[PDB]
Amino acid sequence: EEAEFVEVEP
Amino acid sequence: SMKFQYKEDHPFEYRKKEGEKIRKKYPDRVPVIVEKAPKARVPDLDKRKYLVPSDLTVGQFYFLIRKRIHLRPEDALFFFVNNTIPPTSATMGQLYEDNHEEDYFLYVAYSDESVYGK
Ligand SMILES: [Cl-]
Ligand SMILES: [Zn+2]
Ligand SMILES: [Zn+2]
Repeated sequence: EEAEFVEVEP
Repeated sequence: SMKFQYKEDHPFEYRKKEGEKIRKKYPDRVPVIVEKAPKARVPDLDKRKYLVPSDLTVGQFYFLIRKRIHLRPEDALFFFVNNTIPPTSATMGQLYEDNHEEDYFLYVAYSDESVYGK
């Protein structure tokens, strides 16, 4: 399936 | 000699469309596919797609991946990008600029081994 990106924190 | 399952599961045309879209939407981040290197003795992560601030360093990204795979501080972890271990002081943006593929993703493998893929 088409996962969302992990939004990596600064 | 890099082999990513992601590229088998998602075709180039659609990867590129996604990479273009996410590059445009987030000008101060870069899209990164992360997988365990083939045959390595480290856990797989559920998440393979990472949207990374361009100024995050490779070292900071190692720290994140190490944490997510639950490595002990004494355990080794290496990243491979185009069969090369990147320096920790580089930013992920620089690594992306020099190594992203034609679908606009950067592909990073992680491994317990200091040589890739076997
Ligand atoms: Cl896709
Ligand atoms: Zn897909
Ligand atoms: Zn091995």
